[PDB]
Amino acid sequence: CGYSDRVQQITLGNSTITTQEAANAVVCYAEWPEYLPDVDASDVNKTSKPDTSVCRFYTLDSKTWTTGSKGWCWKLPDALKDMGVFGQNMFFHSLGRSGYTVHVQCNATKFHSGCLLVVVIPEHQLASHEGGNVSVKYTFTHPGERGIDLSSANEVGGPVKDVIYNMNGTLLGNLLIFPHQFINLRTNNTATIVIPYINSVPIDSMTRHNNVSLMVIPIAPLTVPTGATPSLPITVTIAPMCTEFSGIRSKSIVPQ
Amino acid sequence: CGYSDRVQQITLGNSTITTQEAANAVVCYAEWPEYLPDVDASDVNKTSKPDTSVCRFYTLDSKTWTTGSKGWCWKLPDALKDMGVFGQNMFFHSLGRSGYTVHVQCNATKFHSGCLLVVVIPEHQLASHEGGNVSVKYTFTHPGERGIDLSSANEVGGPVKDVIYNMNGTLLGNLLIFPHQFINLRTNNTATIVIPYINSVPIDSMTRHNNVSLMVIPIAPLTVPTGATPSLPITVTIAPMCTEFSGIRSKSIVPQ
Amino acid sequence: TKDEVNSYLIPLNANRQNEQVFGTNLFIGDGVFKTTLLGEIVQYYTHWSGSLRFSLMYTGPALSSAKLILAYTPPGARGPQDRREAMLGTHVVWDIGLQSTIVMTIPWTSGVQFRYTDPDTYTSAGFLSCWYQTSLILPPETTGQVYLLSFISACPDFKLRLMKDTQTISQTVALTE
Amino acid sequence: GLPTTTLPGSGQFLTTDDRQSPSALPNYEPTPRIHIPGKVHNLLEIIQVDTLIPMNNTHTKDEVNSYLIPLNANRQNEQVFGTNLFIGDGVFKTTLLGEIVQYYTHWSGSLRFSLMYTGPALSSAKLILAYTPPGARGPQDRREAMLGTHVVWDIGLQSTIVMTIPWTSGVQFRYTDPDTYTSAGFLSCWYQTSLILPPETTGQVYLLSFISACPDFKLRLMKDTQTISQTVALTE
Amino acid sequence: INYYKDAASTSSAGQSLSMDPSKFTEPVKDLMLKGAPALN
Amino acid sequence: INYYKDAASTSSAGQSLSMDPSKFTEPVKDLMLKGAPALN
Amino acid sequence: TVASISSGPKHTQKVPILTANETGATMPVLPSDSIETRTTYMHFNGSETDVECFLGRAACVHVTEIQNKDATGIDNHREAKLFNDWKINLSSLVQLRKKLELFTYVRFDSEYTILATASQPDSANYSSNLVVQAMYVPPGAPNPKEWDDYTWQSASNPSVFFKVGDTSRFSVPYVGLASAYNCFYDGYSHDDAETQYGITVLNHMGSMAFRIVNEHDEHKTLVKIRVYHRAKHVEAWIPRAPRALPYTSIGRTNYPKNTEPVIKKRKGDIKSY
Amino acid sequence: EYTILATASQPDSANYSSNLVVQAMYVPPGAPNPKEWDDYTWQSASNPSVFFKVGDTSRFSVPYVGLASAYNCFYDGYSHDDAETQYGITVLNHMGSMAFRIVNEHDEH
Amino acid sequence: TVASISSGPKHTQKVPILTANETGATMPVLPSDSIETRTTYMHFNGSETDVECFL
RNA sequence: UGUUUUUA
RNA sequence: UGUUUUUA
Repeated sequence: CGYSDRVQQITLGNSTITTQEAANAVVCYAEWPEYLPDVDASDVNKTSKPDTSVCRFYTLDSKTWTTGSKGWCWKLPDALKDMGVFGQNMFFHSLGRSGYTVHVQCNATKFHSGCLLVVVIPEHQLASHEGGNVSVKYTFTHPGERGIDLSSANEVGGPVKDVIYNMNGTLLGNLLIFPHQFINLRTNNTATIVIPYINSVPIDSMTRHNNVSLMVIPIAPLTVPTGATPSLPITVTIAPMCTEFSGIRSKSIVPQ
Repeated sequence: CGYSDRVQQITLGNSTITTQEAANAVVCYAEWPEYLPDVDASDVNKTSKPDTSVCRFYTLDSKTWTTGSKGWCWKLPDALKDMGVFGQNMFFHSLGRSGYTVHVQCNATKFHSGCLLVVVIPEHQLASHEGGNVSVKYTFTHPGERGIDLSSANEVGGPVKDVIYNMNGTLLGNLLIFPHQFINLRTNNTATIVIPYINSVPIDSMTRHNNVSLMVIPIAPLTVPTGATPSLPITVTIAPMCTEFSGIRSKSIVPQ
Repeated sequence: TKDEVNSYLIPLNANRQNEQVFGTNLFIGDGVFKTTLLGEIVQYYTHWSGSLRFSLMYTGPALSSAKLILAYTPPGARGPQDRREAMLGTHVVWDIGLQSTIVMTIPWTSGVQFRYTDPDTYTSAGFLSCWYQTSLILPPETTGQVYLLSFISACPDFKLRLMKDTQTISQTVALTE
Repeated sequence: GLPTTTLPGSGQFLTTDDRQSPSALPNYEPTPRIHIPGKVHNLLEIIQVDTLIPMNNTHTKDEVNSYLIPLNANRQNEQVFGTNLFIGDGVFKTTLLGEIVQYYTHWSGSLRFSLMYTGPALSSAKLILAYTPPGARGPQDRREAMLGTHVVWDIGLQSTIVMTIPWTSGVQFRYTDPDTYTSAGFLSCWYQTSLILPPETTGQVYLLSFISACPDFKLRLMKDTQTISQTVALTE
Repeated sequence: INYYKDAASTSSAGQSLSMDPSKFTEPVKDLMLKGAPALN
Repeated sequence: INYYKDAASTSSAGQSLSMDPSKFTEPVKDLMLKGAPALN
Repeated sequence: TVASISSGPKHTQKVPILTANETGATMPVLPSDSIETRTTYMHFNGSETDVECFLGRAACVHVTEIQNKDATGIDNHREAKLFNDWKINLSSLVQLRKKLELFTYVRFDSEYTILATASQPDSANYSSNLVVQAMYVPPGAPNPKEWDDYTWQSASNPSVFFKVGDTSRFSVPYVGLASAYNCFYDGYSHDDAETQYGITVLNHMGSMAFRIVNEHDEHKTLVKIRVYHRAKHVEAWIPRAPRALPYTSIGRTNYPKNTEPVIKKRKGDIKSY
Repeated sequence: EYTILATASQPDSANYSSNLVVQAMYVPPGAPNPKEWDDYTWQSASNPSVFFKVGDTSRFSVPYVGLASAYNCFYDGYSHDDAETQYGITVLNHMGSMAFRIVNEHDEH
Repeated sequence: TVASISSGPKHTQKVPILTANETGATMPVLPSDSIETRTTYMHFNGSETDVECFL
């Protein structure tokens, strides 16, 4: 009896992800994503379960990890609003509910050094940099597949981007209480985090509210071998699962 | 229960081959070599089965794989005509029948890049470079342990040596229909191909006719690390098995 | 310019993000496939059905790393011009490691039960593309291009019918000995 | 009437097809059968019969001498005769085996070669009959010959040796017509010791050579012989 | 119904339903299962 | 008696005695009886 | 027979999509391994891809011009085309050759169809009712030397007589010396420096001689004979790389110098569609 | 079930009615369409072909060769989503092609 | 039907290779009498040498 | 049991 | 027993 736990395959719909250097997948709070049951349901409308047309891996535009990269943050389901049929359903329905399989990818040689913290934060309410009672504007909290680069400059009505304070006034070291995985280049090239639907309500508006936030944060900085390109690509691939939509309706218009 | 399929030992006679980076051995057409049975036999003479004195690994003089190497071809049993007792029996008998365990060896570092195609072609009838109805002369088709270097120049009465056309007017990419194995330096350092006896006749003349032809062809060119010798040795080791000889007789004289 | 061994070698380049590796239509009786065993046998027939098996084998250093995304684009849409477009179709994200080879099956995606082996618009099979998922990272002291080997084979659900003469061979004069 | 479709090759005369045909003599009674000795069912019966080889194939005209292989007294380590084993050619062409063999394209199986000594009873000789399988030349000396299939023949009360040429071939069938690939090899005879003649006897003694088929012999694909010819149709 | 003495006279045999692509596709000594690491 | 291997070689099938004009004449969801008010 | 099985999401340590082609094995990976599949059935037997169907239909193998004319004052009837001889080979017409050469060894019973068609290019009053004789001349048998030689008697040789315009059709069993014909022979007749490579009598099907048995008319009638061969009870071994370059000779793997590239160069880069 | 009837006529001076043999060759899409009357194509090593005398007839069955479960007598569609592509015309109904030659060499007439 | 029987070394007073052709008899001497033989089968009926086929 | 089929 | 077949 031999085989491996580092070699993994995830097939969702027509999409397949393979990894040969995987660290054991994280299932947030030991709870797999599931469809809403009738005993928790409030909305009487029969939910559209879109199956394999949306429950598939959407790869997000790659990020560049440099020696001076502070990190990146994505909001879900926001990040997938422009992704195929999922995005359309998201905008055509009043209510939406979805779990996610997040798959973060960062490959390097055995000469490379560095560690990413891949963490999923439910209700990642961002802090404004202006302090006081200043609000973070819709456009900045809903960036899409672009996400928020924490290495960037502040913007008027935008969030605070000091990765040390998790953009919320909590310390970085404590993010490990949230379902997380490291991409330690010596050990691992892929993180995977299966997220269930986490909310105080059984189903919610997908446009106005982001249930979870994916953060990829360099802890140990990238140290490339001598003469190497001082950069590594980080590719985020997200698949909705157990997705439910309710209250189909004219397409919602959002800011921008 | 743990162990490995990359670590292999083949013991034939007084010879033993070991490998620690083996790709699963190929048995041509899922058929192991066997002695000729009485129901297929034509020749009435009791066959000499020479056992372990010939059924042993003969290592062929090493080849040098450069960045500009096109490939190498050996003919069997021709290549082993000067090898110990097998060669003697080959020349002393009218009829011969033999299977082979081919073992091709090419070791490199984890920094090296390159891929060899090790392929066994039954009835590898070579094409003349002169075109028309020009014949390939005996001496060129029967080189011995030297084999044919495809990187070499053409010779009058010699074969065509464009590896792209498999020396026969077929394309290189299609050789994979023949029992083959790759030596991909990142994965593998040794190919092994067990060849049964393949012929339209139960036993045949070993001198005038070559049943199979071993080709080792660089597909992905050798890319050595910076500052390395731009060469790798390729060593071919062949063992006859289930060898039968019939019609012992004065030693045959061949050209050259 | 001429048929070369290099023609079988798909070049990979280090430190390329979100960039195309290769692209081809899936007329298996034409183009890159014409000369393959699959293509050659396919051209002896008029109709084909079933799934194709597409394999990539990495031949770079063992101490190199790469993630590629193999994408099949069903017909009706153009060949993908970027990765984000490609990944919307059938795709395999390929982590290059100890296992050198990926095997992406092109699933039989057709309305009509049989496609023409000869390039026909109505019975187009679609497009196949490969992209850098992350990048190719080479170890120190290694330079230049590494290569993929591409393989094509039929799945056991493959079908061929209506035999025909190939256009892969020709003659003007009957041969002599 | 039954609908039919005539295939191509309709109205063709094929010399090999065994079809029924209308009899031109209806209700005719053919003469009764009586017992005649020597009924032949198969050619493979009669081809098993020994016939003399004109091995001494060295004469200006066909002679009885052509059947006589000369032996010479007091010759050591010397050749008696030599021949290739194209049985549809050379010395074998005119034999019954050769004649029947030439009516066929392919042959397989073992040949039976016999030598009968006709010298004085008070003479003595040892001969070595050697069959050389194909791939090697015809043996130029005895030491070369004896490496192949051979019978050392002591000449005594039994006048005849019978050396079987064992079927030594890779391909299952050989061509009756001289072909290089399907060469059967060579047959030779040498003095093992010598011919010793008694006092008051001189000159040459002779061997008679016979060729016959072994029961494992095979012939197929009938053909016209080149052993007979004509320019004009014959008259009575 | 065959109208001739010879076997060569008969029509074609139709189809050999017995396929085994394994002899060409998997001519390996050790058994390789789909899903299992090809090498270990 | 068929003289060929192929199904295409056979003669025509004659007649499909199975008619059902209803699929063309009465392709209605609710059943309409002759004599009953067509609408009510 | 199931074509595609039903298969849902996979989260597994068994990665059917990952393998090592270095092994020389083609893993039977299915769509069910890469995607989510629905149940489908084959509705297909693969009858047309059987070698008996693939190799087992008629093909032109030889075409020959012979003339029925007065034989007076002609010294060679073979070369005046009063009769022509064909060394039987399936390697002269390339379309059939490529099919056979997908394999190394082939064992088949043959079925020949000979079609003779007449033409009177010069002034003729009528279309002569000529009868062609097709005579099978196996190796060793006397090859005809004259159009009405004693050879044509065919006392033991197989022979067919048929009218021009009409056709002949005869089966021939597998006549090979070996257990199968060699489409390829990496060897020689014997160990000789100048002997023929590839060419061997292992494939000597025999010969076919064609004459018009009719005496001459006043007008010359040219008869083009076309030999068609159909393989039956086909058995094939050792599949090969398909022929890519054109042929130059019968029984040789030779290809022309300066031959064109057969790999179909792209319009644009490796990225183009 | 096809029936091909070839009938000859010599409108100009002719001494006799030639005993011509027509070849009807089925050329499915992709197969090399004949370019010359005695081209290598007519060899029909894999192509179905019929030879019959002029004045006489040929008769052969052909199974349903359609890609779909049935032929379309009408097709309210296009080959692809293109502004200038052909409407109605589709290869769904490509039975194939038939090439006809007389295999006989020429006479004077 | 057996063509050749298996036969090993012979050290015997029965000399199948020695005869007298003076008798007018052709002794059915086999390869098994002169050499060491392996078992082979005929795979052959002799159909083509029958006089009905020959004549 | 984040289990895969088959049947009402 | 200087023994020859057949079967595991």
